[PDB]
Amino acid sequence: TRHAGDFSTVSEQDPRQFPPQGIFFYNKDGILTQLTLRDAMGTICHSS
Amino acid sequence: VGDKLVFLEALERRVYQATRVAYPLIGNIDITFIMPMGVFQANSMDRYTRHAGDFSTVSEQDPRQFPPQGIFFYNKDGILTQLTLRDAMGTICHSS
Repeated sequence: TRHAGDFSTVSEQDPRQFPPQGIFFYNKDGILTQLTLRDAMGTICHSS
Repeated sequence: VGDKLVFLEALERRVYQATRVAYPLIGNIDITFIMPMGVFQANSMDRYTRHAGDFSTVSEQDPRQFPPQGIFFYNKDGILTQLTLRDAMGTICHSS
């Protein structure tokens, strides 16, 4: 991290060390969207 | 204006003057507002803070982790107002 108290949290374990699962980006009009791993269940869960 | 030659009128003294009728072009506009009151983001990754000593307190328990109850917003003239959960006692406590 780049500073000492960057994103502090009351929790004993900071939930920012675990590997991420989703991605966030902007929509066509500027709305927040999300693409988790669950959205890939149509490609990897095939008989192919 | 642009590529035209148009008249410009501000008729207030020739007409609607010293009469009992109001002048048009003074219409109104209705706008609605929406504010959430007691939402609580049930997520460990969203309940964070942007710095180390953001809002320090002498108490042993920071009274900012508990779910809030009211909302704050400005008045028409800039006064602070508050809409607590108690203000909703007239809609949820009905026989409906």
